[PDB]
Amino acid sequence: NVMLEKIKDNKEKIKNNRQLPYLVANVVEVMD
Amino acid sequence: EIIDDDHAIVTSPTMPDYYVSILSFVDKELLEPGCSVLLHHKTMSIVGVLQDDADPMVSVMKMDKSPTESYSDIGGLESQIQEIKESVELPLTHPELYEEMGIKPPKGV
Amino acid sequence: TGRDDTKETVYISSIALLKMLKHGRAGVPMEVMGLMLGEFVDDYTVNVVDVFAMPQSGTGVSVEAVDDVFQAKMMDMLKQTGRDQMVVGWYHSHPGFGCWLSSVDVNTQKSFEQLNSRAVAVVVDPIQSVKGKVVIDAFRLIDTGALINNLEPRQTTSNTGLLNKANIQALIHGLNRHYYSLNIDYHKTAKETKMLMNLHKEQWQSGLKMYDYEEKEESNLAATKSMVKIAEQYSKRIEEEKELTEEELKTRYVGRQDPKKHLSETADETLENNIVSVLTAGVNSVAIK
Repeated sequence: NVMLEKIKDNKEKIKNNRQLPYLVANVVEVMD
Repeated sequence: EIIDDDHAIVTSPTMPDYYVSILSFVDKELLEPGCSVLLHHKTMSIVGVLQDDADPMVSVMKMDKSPTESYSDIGGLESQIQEIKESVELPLTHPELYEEMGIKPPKGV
Repeated sequence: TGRDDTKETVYISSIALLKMLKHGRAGVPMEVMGLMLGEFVDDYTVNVVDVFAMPQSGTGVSVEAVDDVFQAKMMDMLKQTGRDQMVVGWYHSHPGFGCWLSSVDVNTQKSFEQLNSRAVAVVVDPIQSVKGKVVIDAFRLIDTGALINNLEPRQTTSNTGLLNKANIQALIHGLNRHYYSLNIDYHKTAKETKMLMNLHKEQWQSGLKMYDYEEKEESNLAATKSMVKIAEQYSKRIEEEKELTEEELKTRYVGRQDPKKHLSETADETLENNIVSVLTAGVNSVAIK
């Protein structure tokens, strides 16, 4: 139970950013 | 373009276009599309017109008086110049003659 | 008649000043957010004891981004320590433009006016500030009502007022028709000052350490050569230089980029330095044995 809740808070912050609109781009290459 | 609904589609120096409102001043009638118009910068609305294609091109094109050259001061090619007068001048001065023949006036040279 | 309606002299602690700077700089470019914690007494005294930056929100400054889950939570932890302070406003950065409340932000600041009646919106602009002093200003809602009913004169009593001429048009219109600006003062105790002031004892321990001594010769040598090359142009300059009219002389004998000035400057630098160098060398030697 304890571990799952920590995932739930992290997920909500990800949710705020993903919210539309967002810049569209293209990846020229991955150096990696 | 003007859309009758108190809105207009304008282009500014900046690249995107704007669906703007007309706000007071110049009436839709008194505007002509293709005119250069006054926008308020904070909110872009047509606050008037005074510019009227303020541009050097307008300057060069307009000539309300008649030209400096008066007629057949120029010497010779008389006949030639009395061909350009048949087509151009003659229908503006009198379309009557053309109507009576049953033929459209010549246009252009 | 009416209340004084004198905007608070906003006493923004040194701790709050440093702390807005950290959050705001690192968080570029995303416009950051948070609440200001302090206490309002009298008619014109707010001390901002401390501030805390709410978790980043991808939406930017919004009514969305102000959020009570974070509000509650931080304050509940401060209960345990007894360092608890009520919300007295909010700060945010616009770093992409100077210090002035947006049309969106005026709606938001009005929500906070319900919470606390002396709520501030303090815009800190971090990239454009080069020192963390310039382009930082404080604001407080002036109603739409005030503007209509000619109540703005009531609002500026007992104040000197602050105008930010720069940034106009629109922006300025909104600013004038939304908030009122007042000076921002920094208060600190002298125990704090002493900390700020402090360094170390290894500061002076280093100041007794000596460089390799060949390198010191290099500098003395170099200066002499340095000054030879500029002494020719100075020599040339004063050959005549008696001709009438000063303005002409400045072009002719190169009085711009003045060789006299430039010679005294180099001599004097090298000189103060070589007095420290001989002094330090002797002090160490006699001290030790």
